[PDB]
Amino acid sequence: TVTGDNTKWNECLNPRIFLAMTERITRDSPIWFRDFCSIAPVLFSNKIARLG
Amino acid sequence: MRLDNATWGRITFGPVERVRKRVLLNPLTKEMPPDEASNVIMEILFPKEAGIPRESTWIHRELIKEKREKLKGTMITPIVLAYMLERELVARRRFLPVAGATSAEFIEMLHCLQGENWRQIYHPGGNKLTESR
Amino acid sequence: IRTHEYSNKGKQYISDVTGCTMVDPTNGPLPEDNEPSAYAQLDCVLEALDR
Amino acid sequence: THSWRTKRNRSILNTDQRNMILEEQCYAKCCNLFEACFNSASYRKPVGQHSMLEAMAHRLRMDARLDYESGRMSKDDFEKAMAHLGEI
Amino acid sequence: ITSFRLNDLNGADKGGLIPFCQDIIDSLDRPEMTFFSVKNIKKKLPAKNRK
Amino acid sequence: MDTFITRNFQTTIIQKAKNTMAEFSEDPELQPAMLFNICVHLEVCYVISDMNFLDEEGKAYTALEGQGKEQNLRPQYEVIEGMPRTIAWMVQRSLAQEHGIETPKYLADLFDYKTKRFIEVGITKGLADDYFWKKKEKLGNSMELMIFSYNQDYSLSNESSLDEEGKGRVLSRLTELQAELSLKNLWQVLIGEEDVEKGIDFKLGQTISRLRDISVPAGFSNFEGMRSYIDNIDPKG
RNA sequence: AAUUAGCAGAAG
RNA sequence: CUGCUUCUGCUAU
RNA sequence: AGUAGUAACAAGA
Ligand SMILES: [Mg+2]
Ligand SMILES: [Mg+2]
Repeated sequence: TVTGDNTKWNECLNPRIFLAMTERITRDSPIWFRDFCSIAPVLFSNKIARLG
Repeated sequence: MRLDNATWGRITFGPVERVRKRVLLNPLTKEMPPDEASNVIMEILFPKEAGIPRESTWIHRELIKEKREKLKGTMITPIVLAYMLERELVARRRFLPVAGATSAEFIEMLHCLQGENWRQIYHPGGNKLTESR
Repeated sequence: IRTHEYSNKGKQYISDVTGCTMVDPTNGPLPEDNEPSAYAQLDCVLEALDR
Repeated sequence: THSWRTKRNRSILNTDQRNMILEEQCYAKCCNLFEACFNSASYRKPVGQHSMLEAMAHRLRMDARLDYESGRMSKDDFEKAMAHLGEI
Repeated sequence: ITSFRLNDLNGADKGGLIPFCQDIIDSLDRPEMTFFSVKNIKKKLPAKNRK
Repeated sequence: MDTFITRNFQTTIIQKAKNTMAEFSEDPELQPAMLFNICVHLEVCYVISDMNFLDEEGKAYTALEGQGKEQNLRPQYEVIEGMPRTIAWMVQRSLAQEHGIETPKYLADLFDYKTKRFIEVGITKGLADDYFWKKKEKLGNSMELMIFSYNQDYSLSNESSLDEEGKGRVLSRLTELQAELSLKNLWQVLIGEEDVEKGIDFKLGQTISRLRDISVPAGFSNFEGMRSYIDNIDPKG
């Protein structure tokens, strides 16, 4: 049994993987729902951090 | 009243194997699902703006007319009456560690009932049902 | 800085909508050491979702 | 009496919050009159794609009409009510 | 919502979430946005301190 | 069709009909015949309650047009159709609870204070009797009926209330709209079954599509290619 | 065998 | 200038 | 000075 933890979870995941996950999960829904579910990882791949 | 008219037994010291199960926390009389119970409460307290007559109006018009009789000339804020009615009607089921007594008369005193290494016998008050027996 | 540090081997470009310096680590090269890596392969993700 | 309320009077230092109090008070006044007209607004979320002034106007018009025919409202009070609602 | 009403995006009065998100992505293709901002008056007052 | 609607009816009736269509999650410019049907239905329901008032005793008198409003307080009827679903349900439940009677399971189109009955108005296009006896199977006994048609027929319940001058005005308006629908060759536009199965419309704009095209992984050009790659290939092994 | 929000605490 | 989610608890300000 | 701790308070968000 491995008691584990992942380093840099928010710093190494990618919204371009989440876009592909919502494209492969919603592989039978109508086209409007696939556009709706693909908008959010698109906005998360163009995020601009404000520096406090 | 269910605790004042209740006798206690004896505490035993030994292992207790608790199983986590979804139990009802508090005893009721008419356990209704919360959307049906909300429609019933709207038909009791706010009958003008109540909406579409559903099937819940039909199988509970006795309770509706009786509670509208008993709450006729009262001056309490109606949202307090809505939440006392939903405390009277709506169930509340949670995942608790139970061991040997899962009825809502025994879950309301579960902290004093048993522990991981002791068990207190309890004989609650009020009345019970033949299905549990 | 630490987010762009684990992704700087991917395709860096400039967005023509805003003007920002976008960085694309996905489908990039494989890691070479035990450093944190953001280059997630797409075919492995789609095969894991196939399983 | 031990269910008292402690108003957290959020007032910043050297910040005269006149107008940001007045706009919040205007929203609160509109919602208080709407809850006066419709009593179940705090128990069930009111649905409807129309204006709040139209909903309140129809509810008060029907309320005056039912209060008139059941004797609870005099004819002069009913005339005052409909003469007010015609100017809204 | 009160700022989208100025830019002729009235899709929040349709009740649902889907016309509001349609209004969101129809705001990104606007040439100029108009909204309600908050500014202030920095009034000077006499006091008794270091400054 | 639509210019006939805008140039023959009035503004408030058209707006109430448009809102009534939008309440059922539909559009006007997919079914204009439904817009015409709802406009004529609401025009008839307002024609029944045109100038009928009650006096201080509670008896129905018909006043004269172009008079002072202050001697005419209580209208004889309540027009329930033409208001939104929450307003119409509030009106019907208020009138049902106030007069001590049962609230019907459906939204009636009128209320008669003098008879204290919920009235349902239908404007059919053929035999009014079959429309009547199909209405009488879903409603049955809770509502009075007023069925009219374009061929000068009328089917009413066991209690008849409208006089023959008002019924003549109703049937005359129906025949006038019949003549002006067949004159401009719009009746075949009305009759034809324009079935259309519809769903949610979510169209992406111009900038969000560009933001989606630059947000695809390496080895891809735009989003249609990435979507087809995900939907089509087999990534096993 | 089955059964509408606001705030706080913990975890991630 | 005190984010998101889950669970539990209290209340209906 | 000091509390503290990767940056602030030690009066004017
Ligand atoms: Mg761990
Ligand atoms: Mg109707």
